[PDB]
Amino acid sequence: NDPVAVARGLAEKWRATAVERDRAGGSATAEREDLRASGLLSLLVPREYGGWGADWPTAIEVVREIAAADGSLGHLFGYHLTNAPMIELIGSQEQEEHLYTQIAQNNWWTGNASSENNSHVLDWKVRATPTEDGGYVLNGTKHFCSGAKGSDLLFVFGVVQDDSPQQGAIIAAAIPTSRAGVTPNDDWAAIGMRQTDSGSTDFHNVKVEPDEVLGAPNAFVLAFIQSERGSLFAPIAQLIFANVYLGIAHGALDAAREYTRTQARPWTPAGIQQATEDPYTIRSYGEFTIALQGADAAAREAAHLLQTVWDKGDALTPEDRGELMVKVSGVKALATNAALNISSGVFEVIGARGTHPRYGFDRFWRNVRTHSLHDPVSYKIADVGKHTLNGQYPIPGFTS
Amino acid sequence: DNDPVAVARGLAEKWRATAVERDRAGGSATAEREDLRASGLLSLLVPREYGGWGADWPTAIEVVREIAAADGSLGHLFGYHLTNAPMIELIGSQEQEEHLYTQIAQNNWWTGNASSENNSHVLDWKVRATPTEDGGYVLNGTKHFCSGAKGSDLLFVFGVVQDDSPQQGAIIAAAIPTSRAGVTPNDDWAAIGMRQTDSGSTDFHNVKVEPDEVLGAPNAFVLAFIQSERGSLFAPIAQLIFANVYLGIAHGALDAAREYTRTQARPWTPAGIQQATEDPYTIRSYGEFTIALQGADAAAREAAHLLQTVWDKGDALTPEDRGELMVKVSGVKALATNAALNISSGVFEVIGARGTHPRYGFDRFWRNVRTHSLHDPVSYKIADVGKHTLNGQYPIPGFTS
Amino acid sequence: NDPVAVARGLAEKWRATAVERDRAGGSATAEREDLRASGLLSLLVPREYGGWGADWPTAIEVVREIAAADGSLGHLFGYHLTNAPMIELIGSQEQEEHLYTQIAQNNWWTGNASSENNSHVLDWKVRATPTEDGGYVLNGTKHFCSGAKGSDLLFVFGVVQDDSPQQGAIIAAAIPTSRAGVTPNDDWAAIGMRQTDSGSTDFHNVKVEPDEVLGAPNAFVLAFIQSERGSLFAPIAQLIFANVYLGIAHGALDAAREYTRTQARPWTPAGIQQATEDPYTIRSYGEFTIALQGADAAAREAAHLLQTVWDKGDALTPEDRGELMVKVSGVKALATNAALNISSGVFEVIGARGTHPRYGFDRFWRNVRTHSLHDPVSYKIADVGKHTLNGQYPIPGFTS
Amino acid sequence: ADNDPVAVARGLAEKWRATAVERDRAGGSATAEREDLRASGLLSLLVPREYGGWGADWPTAIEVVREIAAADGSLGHLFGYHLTNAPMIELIGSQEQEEHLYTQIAQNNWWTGNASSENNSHVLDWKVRATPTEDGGYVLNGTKHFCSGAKGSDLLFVFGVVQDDSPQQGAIIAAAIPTSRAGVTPNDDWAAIGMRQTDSGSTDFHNVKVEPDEVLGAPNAFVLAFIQSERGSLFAPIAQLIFANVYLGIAHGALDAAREYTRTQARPWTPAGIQQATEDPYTIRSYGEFTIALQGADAAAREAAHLLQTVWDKGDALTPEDRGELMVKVSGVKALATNAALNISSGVFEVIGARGTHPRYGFDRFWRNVRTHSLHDPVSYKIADVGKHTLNGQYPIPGFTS
Ligand SMILES: Cc1cc2nc3c(=O)[nH]c(=O)nc-3n(C[C@H](O)[C@H](O)[C@H](O)COP(=O)(O)O)c2cc1C
Ligand SMILES: Cc1cc2nc3c(=O)[nH]c(=O)nc-3n(C[C@H](O)[C@H](O)[C@H](O)COP(=O)(O)O)c2cc1C
Repeated sequence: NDPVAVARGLAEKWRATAVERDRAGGSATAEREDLRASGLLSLLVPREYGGWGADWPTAIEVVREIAAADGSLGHLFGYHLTNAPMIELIGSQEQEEHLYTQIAQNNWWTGNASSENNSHVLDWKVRATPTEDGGYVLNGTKHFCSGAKGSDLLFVFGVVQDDSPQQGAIIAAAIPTSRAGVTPNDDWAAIGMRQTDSGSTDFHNVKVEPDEVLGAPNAFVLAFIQSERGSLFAPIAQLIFANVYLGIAHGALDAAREYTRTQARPWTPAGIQQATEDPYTIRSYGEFTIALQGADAAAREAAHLLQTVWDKGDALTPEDRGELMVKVSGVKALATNAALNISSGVFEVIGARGTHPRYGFDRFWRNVRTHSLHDPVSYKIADVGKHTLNGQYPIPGFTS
Repeated sequence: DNDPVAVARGLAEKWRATAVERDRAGGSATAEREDLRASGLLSLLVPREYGGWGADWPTAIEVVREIAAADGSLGHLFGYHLTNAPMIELIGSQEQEEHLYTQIAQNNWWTGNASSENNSHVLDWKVRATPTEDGGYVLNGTKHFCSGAKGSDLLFVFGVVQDDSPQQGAIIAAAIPTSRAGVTPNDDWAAIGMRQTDSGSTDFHNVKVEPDEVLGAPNAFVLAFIQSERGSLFAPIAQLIFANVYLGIAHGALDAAREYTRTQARPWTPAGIQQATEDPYTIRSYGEFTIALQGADAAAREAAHLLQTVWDKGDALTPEDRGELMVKVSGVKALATNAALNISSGVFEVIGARGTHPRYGFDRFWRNVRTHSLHDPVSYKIADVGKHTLNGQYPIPGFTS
Repeated sequence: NDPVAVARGLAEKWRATAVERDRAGGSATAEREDLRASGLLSLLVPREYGGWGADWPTAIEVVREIAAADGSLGHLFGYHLTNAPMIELIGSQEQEEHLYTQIAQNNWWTGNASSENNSHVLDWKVRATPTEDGGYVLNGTKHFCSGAKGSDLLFVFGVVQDDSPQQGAIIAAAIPTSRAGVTPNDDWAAIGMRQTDSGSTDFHNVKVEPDEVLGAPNAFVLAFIQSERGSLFAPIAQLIFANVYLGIAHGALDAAREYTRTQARPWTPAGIQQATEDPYTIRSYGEFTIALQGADAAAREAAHLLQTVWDKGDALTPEDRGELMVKVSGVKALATNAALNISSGVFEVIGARGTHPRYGFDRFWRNVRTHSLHDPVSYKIADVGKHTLNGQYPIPGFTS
Repeated sequence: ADNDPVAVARGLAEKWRATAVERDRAGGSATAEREDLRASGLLSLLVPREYGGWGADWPTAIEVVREIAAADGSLGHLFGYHLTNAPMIELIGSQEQEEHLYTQIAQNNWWTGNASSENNSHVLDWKVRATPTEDGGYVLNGTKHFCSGAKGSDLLFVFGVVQDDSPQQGAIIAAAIPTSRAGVTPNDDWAAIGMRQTDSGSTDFHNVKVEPDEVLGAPNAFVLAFIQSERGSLFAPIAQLIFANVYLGIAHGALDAAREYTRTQARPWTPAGIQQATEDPYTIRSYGEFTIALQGADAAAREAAHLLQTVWDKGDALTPEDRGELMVKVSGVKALATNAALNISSGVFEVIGARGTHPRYGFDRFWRNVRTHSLHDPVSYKIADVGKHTLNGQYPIPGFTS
């Protein structure tokens, strides 16, 4: 029983309500529950801890299949898969055994509260006072809490800010979402990705136990500067995002295809008698498929490289991580423009009647248009040209 | 010497405050329709001798563009209204022209149409038209797609004589009161964009058309298309309005993008960037958006002068004049569609992830353009130009070319 | 042992005279003898018959390495590699044994005076009269004959055009180029691909012996309609052309990169200090590499699909061939659009002084601008579009 | 003078189109064509009538450039540059230089060339030294490198950099001197993939005297004029708009040639059941996109031409706003012309086909011509200038190219 077959089954059912749920917005609890019951939430967990133990390429095909049915869910399951690796990326051998196992057998959803909204991306303003026993008390509020609402395990981030020399000490921690003080709000709203629960989360004196703290204080920053296994964060995240777009593009293409075949009318002023026999429609579809062909092929090739580097572990070099990031940055560019182009252009061949909300054909674009702004594609493109021309690798961070 | 453009700039700014709410709510925008009535711009294209502004096509288009930038739906609704009355000059009589123009101007009337089904065979048009001995007609049927029928004062309707007669298959053009017995404009329009265009159905139940309300002979439009006479300006006029409605929306999207970048946008600090307004790639994008519009606008404006030149020739216009005009308009339609789609979508790249929030409503510009750009296939506008360039062919005159 | 390393050595040697040989035109005769002496000519002939027995991906990477250094040499070697397979495609076992060994132990060049891609069967110049012994005699002048001049074994097509019951039948033959009446002219000239020797070739009462005829009369046309193993010609030929274009694209890009780092000057009116630190040059380089990334990944996937359908033998179904042709039809389009974009856009970052003939930078564009017109990329695109939308497979022929 | 200059240009364009192929492949100087231009009287096209000129407006002069450019990219460039050279005398020179030189140009029908750009570390780094002399003039030493028209010209517009123990140190001097002046050696060393007959070679200056009254304006007059956005700062808008129209001419040339081949030589793709080349729906689409791209680019260009005229007729009354706005428009036109000309000159081959790659048609000359000159200055910073204006209201830094 492979997880791609299970992913396909869930997709079939979610296409019926895709239009309903997209317009409605809000949380998609019913669908999130169906994903729990499938058991795909422990897809990247090894079999030793009651997981599927799937490789990255296999896991990506599952993400692509979910994303085609619904970009929000594809993104929800996407960010979910990126969260758990943080334990084995920086956390201890004790935390790895405990946290992976309890995710697997409880079928826990995972969310995170990392990015905020103040001066700029690199200006995180939530406190974390170090208690005498070792723990930390989180004070403040986040704004882009990807999938935090309705989740079980929350991968939170914070900063130490006081007179003591610990300024910009980035703490990571995985706590249960039922902890006192935490409040993931129902204020998420965007043009697309409407059911991705990327809202705010207020922290009113939320405690973090010694075992819940992931790695040393400012551990991620050290791994980024040294280009160690922790710096694989961005390469992993950015490939899943890219594959979510390509998924949405495939769904948009598949949805248009069937419409053209059964609903679209030929333009009779031009002497056309069949919509599927229109030369320019035929050309439009060729153009879309070929843009996906190129992008998908780059994506799958990049997935195998991620797996190769993943298998090395701590033995990975800056050269390995750099090249991978440049390739993934290249796939991010291809995915974005191919998804934006297809999701918009698909309307040309559908026609005027296809702007009726009952089809919801603009949901593909709205989903891609929204999440493509997560990080600027211009600098993904810029980071590749820097490598091409000067061999310069991207500075490791949360996105690069 | 009152300024038609400045009046439009006053409405836009008033609507700018409520622009986002209207888009999300949808339905009909009766409050905005009344503001345009009270401004008097509804008589923009009416000759001064009848009480209108007496404005030319270029000035008229500038007022349309300005309104379209504030609101895509209202720009289209006003835009389409302006093309309705000219129909009277194209095929109607001198009597009817003096009469119906005066009533529109002096009474500040909105106009709508239940006119052409441009991709349906004439015998499959829903509006049937039975003749009478006095010369009039009785209309029966439900038109699936109208333009501004709801809330209009005067309605320009096409019916087809689908009964055994010499008239069998003829298209009848009529201008009747919207409150004529049997006329029921439905509020059943629904789309991702152009939500307040009131482009729903309109039912006709034994609607009588009087002899003096019938515009020209039976099938006068189709006869005019075949001969490239004054009636064949229908497609050029309409297609050009649409193009400028698209260009208006893109300026709106570009204006709104700009203002967000200056006040709200944050600098990508991972790339050592201090200010959002000084980002090399953001600045490039704005250059490209402006450059693409620069080219489309300049072509549009050239086409309006050409439209005016052909308009001024009256009935003595030639198949060459009309043919060349439609080629230019076809080109502008393509330039407008491509630029508007690019800019209304591309603007998001410089705004940022926070700009996707409903309270800004930045996707309305795209939804409006993406929707109405499907009115007729841009691929064939492009092909008609290429057929002219390569083979010297002029488009076959009709409702959309 | 390693044919790619041998090619790198040839490219190394040729890159000193690349500029001059493009300018001069004519035959690349010295470089054609470097190719023979290397042994690469029998690359796609099985070990057992004297060749390298190389598989399709490997042979493609040799084409790419050659095409990168010189576009004419990439084409000429690429097309030669498609000629010999013709024997085991439509010919018998005895001829496969006889001809392959001859080609191998002699290290023969092959040319072609084969198909006319835009001509109705009863309009082809080269006509074949049936002889009493079972052979044919050719008469006419074919105008596009790549590699005919200087080749050892010529692949010639002829049509029977008379009152015979075998009217309009395409005869495929393999004869020595020195055969009486075979006169490959020295009349090729073009903006690019100047040294591909694709001039006309005259046939005047040229005898083709019974055993030199490949298969039955009209054996290719039959193979096409049935989608037999003979119909692999198009996907093979097309995929090689696609990899030639990408090779040339990599050539231009590597040459641009060298100039940008060594010669290019910074635009100081904007305040730029180094040409490598120019944001838009960096962007330009990202977009070129990104376009290549997608096109290359897609190309590679198609070589593995080619190998799979090649290894199936006669058990290949119309479906396999159809799916492969659509994939390669996409690849052909990506290679065309990427190569023309990069080889022209590369001038943007190079600058005015780089237009001097001594760099010869325009040769990359001229080469791909020339051969991209071999068959129309518009109908490559439409065939992909027809498959996507209507499940229709391309019409089996010499180009599709 | 009294006739329509665009009609005269068309006559010259017709005559040159019969030898365009051979002169492109041969390269070198187009001496016979340059002489055709001299004899036509069009070199005094922008000179006022009071000094013996044609007194044409900027839109008309630009139409002449476009018409010449469609026939021959190199001749369009050459005439275009000549039309940008002359204005410099009134832009920064005195009343007497205006009357004297313009009259000489009209009466003698002088070709003009320039010697301004160099081959140093970057385009602002100039090493052609100018030593002052106690009569007010200067002495020039060094080598210029992109000297379009310098060879065979009668009047050479040269830019020097002052070397002196004074405040004049590092000041830029503009001068108009006879090309035959002792020391000045225009070289015959111009080679390029395109613009092959523009004679943009090197020019050596060996103890070249620049007499006091041949100096145009005070020391650093251009640099001052740029900073103040005064009438002298119209150089960039004028030159850049002319270049854009050279590219558009060439684009039209490419499309016209393509069209005629498509109609006469091209064959239909018979595997797709296409009957005639002109009926192919994708060929039709291609020509439509070519025409559409040029429709927009040409209209933009014409708009900018009228705006230049407007600004030009204000004289000294022009403001930094007027100048900066004008330059924004032209920078946009430069971009539209660049990418339209490139896209069409290359794209035209898809509808022409393989047999049209033969050198006897010389079909790649349009692209090679555009591809070459499009690199005069970077289109990325024309686009960026427009972005700075749109986003922040900022006007371009006045210089020789912006
Ligand atoms: C560089 C180049 C190489 C070519 N090589 C061959 C060849 O080896 N065999 C062949 O039959 N045709 C060859 N052709 C011919 C093309 O198939 C032909 O140009 C096209 O199908 C029809 O040409 P047209 O579009 O000019 O009518 C070649 C064409 C070019 C431009
Ligand atoms: C065809 C052509 C003609 C040119 N003509 C001139 C000229 O007449 N005067 C001049 O100062 N520069 C001329 N230039 C040069 C530009 O002003 C600029 O210095 C040059 O393109 C920058 O060189 P780079 O790109 O190698 O840095 C010309 C360039 C080209 C390609």
